[PDB]
Amino acid sequence: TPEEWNLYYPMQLDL
Amino acid sequence: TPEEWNLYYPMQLDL
Amino acid sequence: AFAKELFLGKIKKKEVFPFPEVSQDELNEINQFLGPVEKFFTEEVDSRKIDQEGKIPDETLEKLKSLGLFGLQVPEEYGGLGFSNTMYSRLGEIISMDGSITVTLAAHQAIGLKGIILAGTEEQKAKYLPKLASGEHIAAFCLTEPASGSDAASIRSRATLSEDKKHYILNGSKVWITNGGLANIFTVFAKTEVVDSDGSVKDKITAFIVERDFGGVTNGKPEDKLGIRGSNTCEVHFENTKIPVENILGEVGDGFKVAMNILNSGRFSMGSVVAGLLKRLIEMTAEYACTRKQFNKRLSEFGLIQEKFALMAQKAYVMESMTYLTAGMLDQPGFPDCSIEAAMVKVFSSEAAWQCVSEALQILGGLGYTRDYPYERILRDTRILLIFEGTNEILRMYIALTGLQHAGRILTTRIHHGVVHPSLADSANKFEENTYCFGRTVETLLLRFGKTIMEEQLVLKRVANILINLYGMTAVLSRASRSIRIGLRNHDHEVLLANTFCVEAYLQNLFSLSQLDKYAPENLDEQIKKVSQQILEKRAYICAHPLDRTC
Amino acid sequence: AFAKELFLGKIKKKEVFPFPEVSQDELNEINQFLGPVEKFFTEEVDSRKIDQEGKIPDETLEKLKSLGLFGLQVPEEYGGLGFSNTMYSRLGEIISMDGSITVTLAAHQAIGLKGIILAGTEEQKAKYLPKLASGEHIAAFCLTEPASGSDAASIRSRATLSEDKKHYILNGSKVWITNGGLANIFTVFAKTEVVDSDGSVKDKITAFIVERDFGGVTNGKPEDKLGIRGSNTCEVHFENTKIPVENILGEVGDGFKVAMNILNSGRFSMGSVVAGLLKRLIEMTAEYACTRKQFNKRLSEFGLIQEKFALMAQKAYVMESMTYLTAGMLDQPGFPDCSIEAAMVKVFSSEAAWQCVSEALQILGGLGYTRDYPYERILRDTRILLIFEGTNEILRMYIALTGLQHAGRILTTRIHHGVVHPSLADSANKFEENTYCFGRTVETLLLRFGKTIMEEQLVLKRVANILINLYGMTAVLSRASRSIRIGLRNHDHEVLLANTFCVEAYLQNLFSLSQLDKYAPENLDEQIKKVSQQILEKRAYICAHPLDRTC
Repeated sequence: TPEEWNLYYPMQLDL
Repeated sequence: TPEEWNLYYPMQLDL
Repeated sequence: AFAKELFLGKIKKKEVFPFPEVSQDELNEINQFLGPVEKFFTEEVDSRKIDQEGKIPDETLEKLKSLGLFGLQVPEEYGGLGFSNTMYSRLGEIISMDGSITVTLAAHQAIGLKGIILAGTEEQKAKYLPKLASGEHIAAFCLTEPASGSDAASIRSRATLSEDKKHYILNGSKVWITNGGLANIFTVFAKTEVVDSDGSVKDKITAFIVERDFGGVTNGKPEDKLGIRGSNTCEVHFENTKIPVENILGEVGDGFKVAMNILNSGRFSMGSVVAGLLKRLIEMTAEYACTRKQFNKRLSEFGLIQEKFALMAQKAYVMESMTYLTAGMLDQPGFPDCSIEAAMVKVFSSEAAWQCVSEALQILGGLGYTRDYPYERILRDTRILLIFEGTNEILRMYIALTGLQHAGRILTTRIHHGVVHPSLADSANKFEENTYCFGRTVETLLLRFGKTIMEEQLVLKRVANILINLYGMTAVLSRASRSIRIGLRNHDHEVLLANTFCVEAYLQNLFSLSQLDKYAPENLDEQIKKVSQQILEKRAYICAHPLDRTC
Repeated sequence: AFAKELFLGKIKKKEVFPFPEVSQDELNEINQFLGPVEKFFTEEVDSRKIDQEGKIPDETLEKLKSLGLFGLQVPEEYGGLGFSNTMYSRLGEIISMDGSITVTLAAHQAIGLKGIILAGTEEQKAKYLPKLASGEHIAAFCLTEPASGSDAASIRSRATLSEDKKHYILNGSKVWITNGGLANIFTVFAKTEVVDSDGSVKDKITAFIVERDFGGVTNGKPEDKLGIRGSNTCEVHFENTKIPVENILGEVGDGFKVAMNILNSGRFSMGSVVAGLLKRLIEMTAEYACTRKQFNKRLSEFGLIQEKFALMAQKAYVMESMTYLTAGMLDQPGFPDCSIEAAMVKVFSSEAAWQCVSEALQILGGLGYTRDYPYERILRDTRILLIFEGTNEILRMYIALTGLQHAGRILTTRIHHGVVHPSLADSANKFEENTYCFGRTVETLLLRFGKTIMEEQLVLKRVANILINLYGMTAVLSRASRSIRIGLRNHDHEVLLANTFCVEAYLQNLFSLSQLDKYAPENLDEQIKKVSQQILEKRAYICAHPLDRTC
């Protein structure tokens, strides 16, 4: 991810 | 009660 | 009817479940008529121009008059078209493109000239209907009057019979009159004195056919409404208007019956009207939700937009089913009394309109909040739908109390599903169970309260809601079963949209039927009365600020 | 925090239950600051004029600058006032009397100069803050770009470092920028290339402080918004803007952190902005309903208006509780990560605003649909609240995913009510049971779905709804317990409102948690997906007309 979409909501959950 | 009020909904029940 | 027997816990089939079928010959005629009308409405109607200017262009109004859309349901013998109720609901979907025309036309057809049709004599119809249907004259319905230090529902309009007994003299004023600035024929209701063998001074409501040529009729400037700017809503005052005695609808004193007949016989097409709008939204927002990228994905690929689209489709399906089911029961030979179903359709249609329109505007985000898109205008236009043709909370009492009249007479007198397709079997059992529970609960409510049920308007709101859901749970089981039986295109979508609504409505009715019991701990009706009573006796918010601190 | 550990089924009854208390001196100071502000907003501010003209008068803006409302939270050392988070929410209620000013001010304070405060150096603050707080300069937040054939969330803005290494050159364009035509200081985020030991061409987001005096900054005409017509929402274009290297917020490449901080810092105060507007509706509408007659009765004496007033009051109470609880948790020493609670407050406040405003407008009937009453304007103004400061469906995903990430860390690491008053005992047990059930359900969801939970947007919506309801319950319980303990005036009304909301929220959460199971027949999400997928692949309504026939 462009580490910009994470502003809207977190992405690529590290579980 | 005035009759025109029954134009909205029945004011009196026949019970 | 059908809804009045739902209060008794019985499902009246052979009237609802075989869905109204239209003959092949009739469908071709309506398609041939819709052709030019749809072509005109899609191309030559500028909704944005009408909304921004607040006036319907004269060319558009004249071209509408050419189409004969001002005399849709007027009998063919009087210069009209004589369309049935189903054939009128069909036209209501393609007319709703503007919103300011679906209000001008409905207020002239549904309530405007409907009085002359229902109660006018054969000589009154031969004088007013040929020119009302041709569009030369426009009709208005004058019932409500402005409450200033007086009751909002009482009629203070007066009609005094003259000394020579040749014409009445009318004095009064009316408010919220649609087409007030355009109408040439007014259906005015006024209280006139009646003397009988008793020798009393009892006055009764009487309906008149008041022409603007009678003199003494004056209307003010049009009101600055939020959404429907093209409509002409004025207030009309009659100052010593001389109405000939022959211009009386029905009989003197018998004006309440006419006013009840005009208002009740309508609103059903609204459910189709809004449906014809809702589908349009699905045809616009999808074109935006499939050509736009977010997070390297379509907007259509996100669950929170898919839920919106599915909700809109389910609402439109239930609305269309309700409207055509109601219009099919109004086309039966004779004069059927289906007025609860029309109020049901109006309430459901208005609520779904507001919710779905707001949610569609939410789909586009900040682009739909501007005046450059056709969602701002639609958002403002569909808000009147909860006030037009009757306030939604007034009609819930009408729905609940009219049916409790029917149950009351039967109860006092008594004291003193192999039609739905097998695939739709999980939803018919829920419908039967909910109907039986509703009948039992209505009997219990009548036993507990009785004539005091007028005061409990929170009990009647839950009764009016369970019954509204019960009508949508049988309109979508009749339509989907017919689709399966005939084998229409993509009937699996219809089955999916019918089984999805039935489950949700069954859950809603199951919740509401639990709150109509004496021992319900989840019933917040006593606590709402106290809080609201305190607020209204203080006429302001009561709770102190969270930062307040006492000694 | 509190919400993050709500996902684990644990109630942290140490930060939330003793309600934030404000000492007497601070209350006197805030009341002294009030007065000259409340009187100005009630008397010298013409909301109707601002809405109809579409431009805030220069005298009003000059007086707003004089009052110091442009530097409310700027530290006192930089020409501001240094107000805390519970003293800014207090002023939000007074500011909310316009809609076009509560948006201009918030976009300059919450998302404007907030970047310089959070990440600016001591020499940048000494240069921009004294003139940003004085009102001479206005700040804007430039993050999003117009999606035209590209993703709607990614950044295409470019900042190229010059040959002489003395200033960056910025090229890009931003859309939906509030105060675009008024701002002189822009907080622009652009992707700039960073070279490291790896020798790659990896680019990172970097925040700049772009002045309009830098040259190459141009903006278009303002948007034609529905409700907030006094605001100035333009799109700003940067064409070869020369930004000195010293005008970088923090460090190069550290723009995502700054953007996250600014976005998450400024959402808690919306609940008091609207609760201060809901309380204004309960005052005018109460006057109308108590001074009007219908059926020889007050409008206040009808149950269906009492329910509306009670719902409005309950919404306002819960909103104020949420806002002041969040602002009290944000006033603790250090830096708490209470970003989920701000999104909760925003979502609940926007939903309650829309519902209550529409319902209050419905109370007045057809009189509230005209432009001569202050309900049309309020109805249009509160629609942006579901879009302004994050869309409501984005924030539900934010809440759910931010909580589930923390829950996932805790579960992976593990694997590898005596504060409430005894009168509030029936509502604390419900809150505890719902919290325990929510923790169990979240654990089950994390076990079953894992990383797939990212795609399921209908499960996350239910999780967010349950968490929002839990936050509302705990906020109202804390406020009611404090009111009983201290003994404020009219605390029985507070107890009634708290108990009613707790019962309603408990029922809603019970349903939602019932719908979050593998074997739940009430769950309609495998059927919604099919219907929505069919609709979106056809891009139109699928079901045939009820009058359709097949041979």
